[PDB]
Amino acid sequence: LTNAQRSGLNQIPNRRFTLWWSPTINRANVYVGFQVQLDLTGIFMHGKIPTLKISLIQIFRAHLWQKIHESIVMDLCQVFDQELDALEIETVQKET
Amino acid sequence: EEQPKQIIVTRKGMLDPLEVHLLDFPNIVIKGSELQLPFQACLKVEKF
Amino acid sequence: TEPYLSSQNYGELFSNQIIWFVDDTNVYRVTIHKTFEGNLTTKPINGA
Amino acid sequence: PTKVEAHVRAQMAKRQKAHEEANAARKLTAEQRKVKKIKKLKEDI
Amino acid sequence: EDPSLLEWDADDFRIFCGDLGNEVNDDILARAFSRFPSFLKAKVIRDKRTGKTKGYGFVSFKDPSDYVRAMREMNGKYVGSRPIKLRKSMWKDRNLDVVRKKQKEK
Amino acid sequence: EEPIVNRGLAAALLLCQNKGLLKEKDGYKPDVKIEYVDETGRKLTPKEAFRQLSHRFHGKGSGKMKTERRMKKLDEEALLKKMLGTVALLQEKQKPYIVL
RNA sequence: AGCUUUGCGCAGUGGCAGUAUCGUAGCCAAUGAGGUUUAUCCGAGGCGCGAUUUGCUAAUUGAAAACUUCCCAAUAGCCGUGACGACUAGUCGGCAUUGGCAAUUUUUGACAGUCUCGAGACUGG
Repeated sequence: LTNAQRSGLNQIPNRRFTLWWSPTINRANVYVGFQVQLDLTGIFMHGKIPTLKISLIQIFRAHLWQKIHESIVMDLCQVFDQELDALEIETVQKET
Repeated sequence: EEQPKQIIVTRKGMLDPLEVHLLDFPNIVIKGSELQLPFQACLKVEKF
Repeated sequence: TEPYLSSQNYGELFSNQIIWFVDDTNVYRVTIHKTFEGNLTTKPINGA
Repeated sequence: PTKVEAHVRAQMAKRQKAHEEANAARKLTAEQRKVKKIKKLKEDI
Repeated sequence: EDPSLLEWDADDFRIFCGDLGNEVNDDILARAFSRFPSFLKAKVIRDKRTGKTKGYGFVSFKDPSDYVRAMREMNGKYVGSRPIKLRKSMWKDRNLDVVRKKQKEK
Repeated sequence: EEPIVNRGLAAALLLCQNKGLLKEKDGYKPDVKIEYVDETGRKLTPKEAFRQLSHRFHGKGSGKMKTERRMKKLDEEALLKKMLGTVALLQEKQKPYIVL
């Protein structure tokens, strides 16, 4: 592989390091906020940490934030349909 | 239909290569054995 | 790591799930044959 | 086990039969041997 | 059984081009393959209710001698804005996968 | 070694265990089961439960070929688990070492 | 006419395939490559550089692995009751749906095992 590809293959462990220490590096005490919310994701990124931006985008790729919220909403309404009458509920309504 | 889903190795130094060579079949279970079975007795019978 | 096949877990060998035993001990075997004057040979023989 | 290599037995019979077909044509049938033995023996006097 | 596959066939061979740019290529593909083998029919699969291109397209050639040179020359060739990828057409319809299922058990 | 004894159940339990086949609130226990199933009733793997969720999310399911592989995989499980030794015995009795 | 030798080509069985198989356009090479054995003898490629098509199928991740979907509404036995109707408060037929249908005469199981030469016997401790 090319010298640039060898460079990127050696920056891979910096990616897993940055993603590992993300909750204490990507806080607001560490980098004073120019809080940029990640796109289609509820993560704010204090400070331009582009390695962390790539890792957190690759985690939350393909609209995983909305899919997590949708799955939690639909599973909770599954719970509320399982327990409809014994809480005195007429119906549930998955809001638009 | 005739492939197993559980494979038991008598000698303990084979389940770790069996993990590698059977990643095309993740449906199968590769466990070791505490009971060893004398299949060298199969060698001792004249036919085999 | 799966529970190794003990003498209290071997009863699971005979349910509907098809199980194999792989005994690889006898794969590589030799015979060690002497003539007295000269030297000593070791013939690798076939295994199973 | 007899069924699958029975199929492949018919197919290797087809394969050996095709080898014998390619030897069956291009064979110097009965008299092409005769004309080639003649052009071997009859020189250009 | 879609009633549109019957506009190319005259026992002619179809090349399958995919990875095509969905913003264009409606007749660009015809324009590019037109020099080869005299007026022909080359479609692009643009799905309905959307007007969006699904990628792939089918160019039907008159000869399988013409086909080999066309395929070898225009493989990855810049067409509209994406390099086309070329394979042979499936057309796995009913009258051939019935034969395939009958060839399975034999 | 245990027979299912006629006039007896407990030997079948000793068989299957051997084979390993085993505000003023209301005031109550809400037994929440959170379960993912497909239309056939099968308990669904979380990877493919997320796959069903994401197919319904994106509105675009699988292609034809991956559905062929997936459906043929499910009836491979169905044909496997609904069950050549007798054929081996009949081939051996026709002549003992059927070498492949 | 038959047998047969050598070289080449085709196909087939089998075997081998990173101390294997090649390319070489760079150089050298029978006007001699390369030689510790036998050297007034042997005789073929050598050094470097550079490589290791095609079809089919499986499996994985991925939302999507490339050949022209989900959801809602409705339709697809008996005992009672309500009307309609028929026949003399009673009886009968069809229709309809607002409770029920595991406790001896039926539809929620006296069944299961054993033995003897289509027929019987034993047990359920």
